[PDB]
Amino acid sequence: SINDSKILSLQNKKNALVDTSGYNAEVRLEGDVQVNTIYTNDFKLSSSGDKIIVNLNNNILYYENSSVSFWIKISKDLTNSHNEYTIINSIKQNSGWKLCIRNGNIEWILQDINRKYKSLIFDYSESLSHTGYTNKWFFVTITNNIMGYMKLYINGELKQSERIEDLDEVKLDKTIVFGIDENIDENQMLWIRDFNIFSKELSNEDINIVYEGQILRNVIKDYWGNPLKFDTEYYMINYNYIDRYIAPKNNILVLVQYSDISKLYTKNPITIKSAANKNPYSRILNGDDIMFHMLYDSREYMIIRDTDTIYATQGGQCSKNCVYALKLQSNLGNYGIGIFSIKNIVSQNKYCSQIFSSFMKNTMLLADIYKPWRFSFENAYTPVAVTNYETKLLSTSSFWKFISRDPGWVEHH
Repeated sequence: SINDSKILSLQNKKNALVDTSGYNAEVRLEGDVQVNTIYTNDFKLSSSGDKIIVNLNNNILYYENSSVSFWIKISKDLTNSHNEYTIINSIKQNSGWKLCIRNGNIEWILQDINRKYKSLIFDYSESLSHTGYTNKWFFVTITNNIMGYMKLYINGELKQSERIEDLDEVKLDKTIVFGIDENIDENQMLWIRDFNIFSKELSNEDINIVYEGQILRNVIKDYWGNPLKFDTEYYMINYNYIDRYIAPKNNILVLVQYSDISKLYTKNPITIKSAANKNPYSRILNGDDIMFHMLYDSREYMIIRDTDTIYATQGGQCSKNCVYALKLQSNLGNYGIGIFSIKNIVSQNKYCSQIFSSFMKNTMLLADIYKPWRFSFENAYTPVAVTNYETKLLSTSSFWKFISRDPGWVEHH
């Protein structure tokens, strides 16, 4: 087993954050550590100055090879900063390792007894780009072999390698301190989940097993990689149009550019309702049947597929390549024409999903420029349900994301 080599595994059991490896590390929480808030084995490090202090059974340290794995999610606030922040500290008497954030990079440092160090560095920010990892969960794995290399993997893919043969002795520290410096800036925060240390250098194959197990392939994700939830506000976007929001216009839905180009939190968020009597606020899972609701001008509506296609000459007679616009309906209920299934994009761990309808004909939701009003030449960016979608299953136009208001991404506070 991969887990046979775990010498530390921080997990939430019976409500507390403990070591479950079998080695019984001391695990002490200080200040405002929120644990188990997004994912079971998560914890939050903020400018509260909260800390987690781990003390290993020293005998574990009786040095050739190791791996450290965990997921991390770093606020926009912290990411945008040019400064360096130590996040996990295991250096004492000059030597050990640490994990830092610096200028939108994550950095792993290994330091010898002369204070000489080597590092692995990855630019997760990419200038706060929407295609980068700012405030998104990503999976980190660092492997070390003291006679060779240390290697940095992100989401199961090797990114960087560093020779460490020039280092002299490293004296490992039985203490590991998680946390950043206290600060008045309340929006500086990050989260870690599933923190593990292994006494071997994990192979690429084993790293990918850990990654796929911990990503929770069952669970649809929001834009940040949190679990998607029922009854929760999201700015629903098509992959191709992150700067557009959903609006009703002349009895259909269209995608309109938000006035401030720089903002993720736009207008008209939707909520997702279970068609299958699932628990309130519960996680949305691959294959779930759902409805979309929208509060608009002080009235609650559900989204439904149009009965007839966008092309008037087709009437009710379309058989192939049928394209249906969407509209709002104020009558709320489990109407089949407004029930959709949400699925994960097969073999893609992207924080996106596809949405299908099985009402009368099999359709898939996508966005593109159409003439969506039956009796009009006018163009619009339009979310539509289309038939015969086999050749579109890999098109980014078929991918949807759901942006929640998340404390790691603050806009006009």
